[PDB]
Amino acid sequence: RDNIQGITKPAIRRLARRGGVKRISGLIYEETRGVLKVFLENVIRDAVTYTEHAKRKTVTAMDVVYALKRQGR
Amino acid sequence: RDNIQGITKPAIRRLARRGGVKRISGLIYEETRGVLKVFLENVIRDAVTYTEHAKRKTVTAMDVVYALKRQGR
Amino acid sequence: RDNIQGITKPAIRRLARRGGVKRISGLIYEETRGVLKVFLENVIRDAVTYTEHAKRKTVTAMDVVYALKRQGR
Amino acid sequence: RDNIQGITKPAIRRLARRGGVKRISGLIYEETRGVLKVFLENVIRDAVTYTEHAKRKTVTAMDVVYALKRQGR
Amino acid sequence: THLLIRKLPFSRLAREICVKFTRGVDFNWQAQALLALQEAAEAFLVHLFEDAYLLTLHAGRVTLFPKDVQLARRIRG
Amino acid sequence: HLLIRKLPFSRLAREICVKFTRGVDFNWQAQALLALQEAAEAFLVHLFEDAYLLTLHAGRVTLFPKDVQLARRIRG
Amino acid sequence: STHLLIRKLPFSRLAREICVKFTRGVDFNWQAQALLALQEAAEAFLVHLFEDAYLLTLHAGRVTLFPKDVQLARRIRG
Amino acid sequence: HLLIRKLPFSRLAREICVKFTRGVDFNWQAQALLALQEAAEAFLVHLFEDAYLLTLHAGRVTLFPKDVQLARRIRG
DNA sequence: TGACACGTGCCTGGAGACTAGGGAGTAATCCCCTTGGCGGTTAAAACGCGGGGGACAGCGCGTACGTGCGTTTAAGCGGTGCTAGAGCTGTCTACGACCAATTGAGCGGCCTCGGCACCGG
DNA sequence: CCGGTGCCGAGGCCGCTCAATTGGTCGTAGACAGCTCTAGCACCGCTTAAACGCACGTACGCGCTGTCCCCCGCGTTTTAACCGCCAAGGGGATTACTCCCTAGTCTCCAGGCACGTGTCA
Repeated sequence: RDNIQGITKPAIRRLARRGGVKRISGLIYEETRGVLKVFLENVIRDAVTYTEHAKRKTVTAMDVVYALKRQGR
Repeated sequence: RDNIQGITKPAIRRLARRGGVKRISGLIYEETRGVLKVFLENVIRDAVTYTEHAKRKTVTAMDVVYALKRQGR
Repeated sequence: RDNIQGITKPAIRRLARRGGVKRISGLIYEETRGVLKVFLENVIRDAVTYTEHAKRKTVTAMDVVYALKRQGR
Repeated sequence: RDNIQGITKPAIRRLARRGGVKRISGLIYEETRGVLKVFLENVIRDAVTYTEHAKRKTVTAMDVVYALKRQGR
Repeated sequence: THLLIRKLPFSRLAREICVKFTRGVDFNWQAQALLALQEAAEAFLVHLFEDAYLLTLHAGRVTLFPKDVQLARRIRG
Repeated sequence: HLLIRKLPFSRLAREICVKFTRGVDFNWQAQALLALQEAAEAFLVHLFEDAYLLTLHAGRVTLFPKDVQLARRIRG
Repeated sequence: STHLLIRKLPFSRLAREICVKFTRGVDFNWQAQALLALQEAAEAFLVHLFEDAYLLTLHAGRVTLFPKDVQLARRIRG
Repeated sequence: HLLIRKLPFSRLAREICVKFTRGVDFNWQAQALLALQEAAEAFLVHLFEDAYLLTLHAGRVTLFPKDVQLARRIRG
């Protein structure tokens, strides 16, 4: 398997249910996976940069909070 | 006076000379000031965020280096 | 007349033409006027705060620039 | 025939039409072909490196995606 | 790149809103200030129309509606 | 209350961290992984909600990928 | 706007040739989906480059794209 | 050796920092201000040489604001 | 060992190349006013000595605090085959609602002047 | 302790596009059906969250040290703002031109398929 494929179809369906959507096209799963990967890439890049700034080898919750703040609104 | 005008016209002219330009329109100075302000805003925002991550009250050279890395190429 | 009505239908049509739209519903004009008013309200509020902060009776171009920065991205 | 010449003039013209250009100089086709070749070289080099890293003999879609990611923005 | 809204009506409206926010106290508006404000309002309306027309072409329709602007605003935030 | 399974998302996050750190694998705190997963969940849920606002607008009940793409284009 | 503008077989041939050039005689199996993705990306890059080069051509008085209008765009972009 | 004066750029950087810190101003290490000024001047010089590449190709000799704007658009 | 890519063969419409027509954007030039570049000057903000004061970054160390792992399990969860039905999409239609165009004209923009409001050197 | 800059209101001219009315038409919401695809039921595998120990890398807080930030004076200093003359050129208009836009036709081929063959973790 590919590691991106571990986020299975029923997980995306459940997220979509929480988003209030009633019906789901077959291709959306693949597209959603790409979108999610992009988001994660950006956030994780910022988090890791913060980690390097802190002269640490462990990404902390604060690293993630700062990455999210500087990435999304 | 306003603080952006302290970056005087001859300074922008000298920067332009280093850029190899022989003649300079009167409006370029104003436009350049706006551009520079935008750049500084972005860099300083990132630097200050890094400073807050380090739980410091003094912006260090490393804060600026990280801001520059994450902002420009 | 009302002062908001001075922004006539052909002006909104021309702005829409610059936006690339080929056909325009009759109600859009009214909605657009409301939207514009909201935008102006917000920007002008910030501008006036900046003016009052400087304790002056003149809204300068820099006041507007700061309002725009603090309002839209 | 040369293999680069299989990308015919009307194909480059169609790409240019999609790029919004109305008129096309005769030499652009040759120059464009060179540019495209350079791009392909870089992307394919990265893709093949990924393929060798994956200990595979078949270039996969993921190899190309990774090459594109590491090559263009 | 010229203004498509005539300068005097927009100046009237801007001064009206400044009057509302200042309880009627008149803060004088510099010419460059009103010019920049009108530039920004114009650009904002043009971008909102390009977004509402993206909505319209997504719906298959050719004409904007009072719905495509409300939805462009709701999605933009 | 995590919708995505914890360990697959952990695997993916560590893969991307190895991507960006150029070989060095950072120790990921459990708090960091949960915060990142909750943020990704919330982002995907909001994107689905906006895409369904688009699809209902276009006279449909099934959201296609093209409207997730349009929502992403509008949001900026 | 989405449909591929370049014929698939000649572009796949060129991709295979450039692949051979780098490994110096090793023929890799090229998955058809990889060809489609590479062609999509190549066409998108070309279209964007023509867009920027036409932005440069609009700057000057001319309306027709030239070689230098693309060379300068490539130099400025990176 | 920098073209822009040290103190005007220092004051401007401090103002822009106050903008983003809700009025509290952090002490700026002089080396940090020097590095920031070096970076700003190098960015401005590169933007100017790109804009002159643009204006030389437009048949002109004098730099214009639209030249810088188009250079910024093409770069990114 | 089983799923996936490479070379032959047809053909049929789908597309590549040519030249007939041409005109319109591309190339070279003149000058007119605009508007940068340079000569003089002085002072007003810049910039290194120099005392001085110290808030705070940087480094060292202890401690427990959270990471990764060996191993289970089982049980909620995922992959899947089949199914009934609900929506997507292709198509007909017709009628309310838009776009172009001209005409009286009503408010904007330039021109100018009287009056005051006001932070300020 | 008064002053130059700028807005508000008014008198008044052009000008040019604003509103309305006409016609033309169009395109889109409703209706209708084939398709398709998909949410769910039911089976069987599966693999993951938590629990035991288990060792252990190291994050963080506390303390000590220096150390450069902030401050001002201050002598110097040197170059920015301003003004005026000199002259380089942006560009609008003018004239020539040449080569790339349509495009119908002769000719090459993309690929849909049908098949056979070799290949790799």
